[PDB]
Amino acid sequence: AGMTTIVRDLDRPGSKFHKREVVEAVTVVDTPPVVVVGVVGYVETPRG
Amino acid sequence: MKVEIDSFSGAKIYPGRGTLFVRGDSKIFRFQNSKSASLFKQRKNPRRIAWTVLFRKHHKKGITEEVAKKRSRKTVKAQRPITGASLDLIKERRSLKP
Amino acid sequence: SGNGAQGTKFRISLGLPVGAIMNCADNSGARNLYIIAVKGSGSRLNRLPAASLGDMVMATVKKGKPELRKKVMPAIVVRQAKSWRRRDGVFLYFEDNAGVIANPKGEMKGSAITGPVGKECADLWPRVASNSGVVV
Amino acid sequence: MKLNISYPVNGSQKTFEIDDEHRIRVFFDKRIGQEVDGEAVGDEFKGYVFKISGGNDKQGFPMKQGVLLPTRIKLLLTKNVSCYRPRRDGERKRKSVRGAIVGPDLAVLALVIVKKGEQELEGLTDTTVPKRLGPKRANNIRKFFGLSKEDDVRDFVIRREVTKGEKTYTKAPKIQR
Amino acid sequence: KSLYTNTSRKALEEVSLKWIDTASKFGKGRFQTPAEKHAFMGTLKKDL
RNA sequence: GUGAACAGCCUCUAGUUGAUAGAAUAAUGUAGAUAAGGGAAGUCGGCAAAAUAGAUCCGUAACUUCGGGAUAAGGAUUGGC
RNA sequence: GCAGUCAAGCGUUCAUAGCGACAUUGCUUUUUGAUUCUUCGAUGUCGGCUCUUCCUAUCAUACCGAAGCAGAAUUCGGUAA
RNA sequence: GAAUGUUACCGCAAUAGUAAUUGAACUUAGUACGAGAGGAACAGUUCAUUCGGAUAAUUGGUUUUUGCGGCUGUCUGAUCAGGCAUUGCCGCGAAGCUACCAUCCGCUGGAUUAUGGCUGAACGCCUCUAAGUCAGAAUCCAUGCUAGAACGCGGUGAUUUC
RNA sequence: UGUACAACGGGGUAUUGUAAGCAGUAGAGUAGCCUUGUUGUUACGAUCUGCUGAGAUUAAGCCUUUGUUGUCUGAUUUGU
Ligand SMILES: [Mg+2]
Ligand SMILES: [Mg+2]
Ligand SMILES: [Mg+2]
Ligand SMILES: [Mg+2]
Ligand SMILES: [Mg+2]
Ligand SMILES: [Mg+2]
Ligand SMILES: [Mg+2]
Ligand SMILES: [Mg+2]
Ligand SMILES: [Mg+2]
Ligand SMILES: [Mg+2]
Ligand SMILES: [Mg+2]
Ligand SMILES: [Mg+2]
Ligand SMILES: [Mg+2]
Ligand SMILES: [Mg+2]
Ligand SMILES: [Mg+2]
Ligand SMILES: [Mg+2]
Ligand SMILES: [Mg+2]
Ligand SMILES: [Mg+2]
Ligand SMILES: [Mg+2]
Ligand SMILES: [Mg+2]
Ligand SMILES: [Mg+2]
Ligand SMILES: [Mg+2]
Ligand SMILES: [Mg+2]
Ligand SMILES: [Mg+2]
Ligand SMILES: [Mg+2]
Ligand SMILES: [Mg+2]
Ligand SMILES: [Mg+2]
Ligand SMILES: [Mg+2]
Ligand SMILES: [Mg+2]
Ligand SMILES: [Mg+2]
Ligand SMILES: [Mg+2]
Ligand SMILES: [Mg+2]
Ligand SMILES: [Mg+2]
Ligand SMILES: [Mg+2]
Ligand SMILES: [Mg+2]
Ligand SMILES: [Mg+2]
Ligand SMILES: [Mg+2]
Ligand SMILES: [Mg+2]
Ligand SMILES: [Mg+2]
Ligand SMILES: [Mg+2]
Ligand SMILES: [Mg+2]
Ligand SMILES: [Mg+2]
Ligand SMILES: [Mg+2]
Ligand SMILES: [Mg+2]
Repeated sequence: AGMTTIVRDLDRPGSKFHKREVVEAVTVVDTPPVVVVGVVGYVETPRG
Repeated sequence: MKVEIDSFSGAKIYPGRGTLFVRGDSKIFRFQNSKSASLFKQRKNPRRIAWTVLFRKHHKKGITEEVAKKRSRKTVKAQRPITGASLDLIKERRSLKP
Repeated sequence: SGNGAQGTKFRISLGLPVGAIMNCADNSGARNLYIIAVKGSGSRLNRLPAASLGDMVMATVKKGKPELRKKVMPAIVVRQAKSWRRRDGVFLYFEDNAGVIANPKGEMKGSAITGPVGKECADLWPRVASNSGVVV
Repeated sequence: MKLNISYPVNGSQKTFEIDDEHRIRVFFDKRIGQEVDGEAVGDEFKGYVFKISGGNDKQGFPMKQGVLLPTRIKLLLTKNVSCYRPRRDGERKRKSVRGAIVGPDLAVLALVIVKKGEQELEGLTDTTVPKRLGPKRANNIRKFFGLSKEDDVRDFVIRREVTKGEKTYTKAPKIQR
Repeated sequence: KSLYTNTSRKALEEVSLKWIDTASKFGKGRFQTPAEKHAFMGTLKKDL
């Protein structure tokens, strides 16, 4: 869909940027639920 | 999470947005965008650039109902009296005359 | 970097490739620092080894007290001007690139430091921390 | 942070403390003097209108009426003005000070009460303290008691009783003018 | 999903978003909500 | 007409609108441009390119065959009404 | 140019930790010579830029054996491109 | 891209390619070792180098959006709106492209080499070796990843009447 | 023949930085007629000001839409 910015506190015991805000980049994927419409089955064969 | 404003333009600077400029006198300048930040470098006067926050404030533009009051008074009036003389003797004996 | 520098350093946009000349900001006598190298830098055919805040370079003095000229010495970048970006999303930059002459173990040479100094630099260099009036 | 709440009508004052920063955020971007409904600060305070009077930030620096900003500035301060008690004659000094607009960098927030809510706040609305002194000049006694210049002061003044252990005594002011 | 299980630490950290940028992305966006835009420049020739 | 001007740039008279055409806008090119921070580290070499540029006023070094050097260098300033 | 064997000697002591004389056995074809087979009805003749790949007689990086290896540093060697 | 009845959808995987690299700080620890001077390493943590594949929230670059604004000449009587000067010049400029100049992400199982070992004869002793055998490397084979054999393949839908 | 699709028009978004027109006691000032001034007056004056964050452009690879108009059977080919 696109991307955007995010702000959050950082939990990372060790970093000079621990417990401090970090602006970060993120991507939003559109995910309206999927409909199941079939089932297919697979076997082991000595050639695939 | 502060939201500084453009020292020139005037609008808000949500996190990570625009640039920041530390001058030699160690004074900080934030710009929402390249536009102001250039018009800043270009020695332009904020009070001359019409859309700027500083322009409208100096030229008395769009204020309307802030151009009126509100409501912020109260009530008090009691008697804590003078201290060290029985504070009850100062409400009673205050019988007045006129 | 490497010796004397207590701390790490998150990556900041390199702004001073070798041969760059930056304002010296201490009472050493030196007026400028001319970068001949960068401590810690890596190798790739035809890359100039560049410098950023809190970096320790190797430099000389172009214009300064004659007892600093004609010889190589450490120096520490304190002002960038090449707009770098921090982990709080800020795209900030000083008005000029600048640095102070220092020693191997990483201590100052002059009394104080004239002008601003990045946090990135002070946090790394205990000795700088002192002299640096305003920071960031 | 911390709120120093004062009741002017009753001379009361208590220093309450609030974490839960979403509670505090009512105060943000509010100038010195702007009023504040109580239910936003808590429930104990519901109703109680609050006038914003002063306060302090980290490192202790004071606010100052009419400076705007939510930050520190270094002003030249004179006689007859806030945050500066001059030492020498016509002495001006350049000192730092905090902006008038509230932010999350304040150690304390000096509030006053304008109106009362649906709960008697403990060390505030319930408890009372006495105006530590009383009228001293002539027509100030007369106008504290409303007398019409007839009723002869002399005894229309307050008299403080102070016990000398085993010799309780009577000391009055001294009516000037 | 993931074909392994990352002890990572760098992943493991449950993060909590403070704020998500909703200013326009069709240029130099300034205001989050159409309210915030109004609560700033106020009333215009169309508008009110 | 602008301008020191037969320069550039626009126009009047006169004369032209002649040079295969259509559709797209991949790589690579020929020609024209701009780039953050650095500043010749590129290279045999600053090749190329960029910088400079009119005029009024101020200011001007070594050295000289005293004719020069010299727009030396370095500065300020310039519309409209 | 690189690698051996014998081991008189060096290494305080101790031939072979690390080295090695007098001799002698080899490998390599990025040196230079010797040759003159191929091209004189033309195989475009240095170097750099660039880009790929391969060799190992390994500079660094992985894991090891050895020391005249206390630690640190270094050295000799194995698997290793 | 013809041809293995037509057409469509979902897949398997031969063979082939293949990828990550190196450093530092904290900590260990002023520790072990040393009379002292000096002075480590495994585990853990935070960052970095070179490499690689992406991606455009932000920041920067780009400007024929000739989008808005300005300026110089001249031409349309002035006005309004405009034309011409190989895009006339100027400030700003969305979209797109794009930059360690921007941001993101770069898997873990096995088998071995050297080497050190167990058991153990030959050789009544001894020995990692002869039978047998354990542990082991930036190696190797997998895992993963990219292609998919247009003459390798499976599953499934639909299959025409003037 | 419909949650259709298209051309426009509308609203969001975005760029520039305040459109033309009109008005004004703004404006260095300036002309002319006297009825020669206890604002004489009518003009005219770079620029300014107000309606006016106004006007203008905004998908050409932005978002959206109860509005308007229109469009919806031409061709060729294939069989175990
Ligand atoms: Mg931009
Ligand atoms: Mg080179
Ligand atoms: Mg000199
Ligand atoms: Mg021709
Ligand atoms: Mg053509
Ligand atoms: Mg430009
Ligand atoms: Mg450049
Ligand atoms: Mg630029
Ligand atoms: Mg030079
Ligand atoms: Mg050179
Ligand atoms: Mg030469
Ligand atoms: Mg040369
Ligand atoms: Mg040239
Ligand atoms: Mg230029
Ligand atoms: Mg000359
Ligand atoms: Mg002038
Ligand atoms: Mg050789
Ligand atoms: Mg001997
Ligand atoms: Mg020995
Ligand atoms: Mg020959
Ligand atoms: Mg031939
Ligand atoms: Mg030939
Ligand atoms: Mg040839
Ligand atoms: Mg081989
Ligand atoms: Mg020994
Ligand atoms: Mg057939
Ligand atoms: Mg590498
Ligand atoms: Mg220590
Ligand atoms: Mg010892
Ligand atoms: Mg790329
Ligand atoms: Mg951009
Ligand atoms: Mg234009
Ligand atoms: Mg202009
Ligand atoms: Mg007009
Ligand atoms: Mg024409
Ligand atoms: Mg021409
Ligand atoms: Mg990269
Ligand atoms: Mg992978
Ligand atoms: Mg064996
Ligand atoms: Mg196939
Ligand atoms: Mg306006
Ligand atoms: Mg296209
Ligand atoms: Mg409509
Ligand atoms: Mg048939």
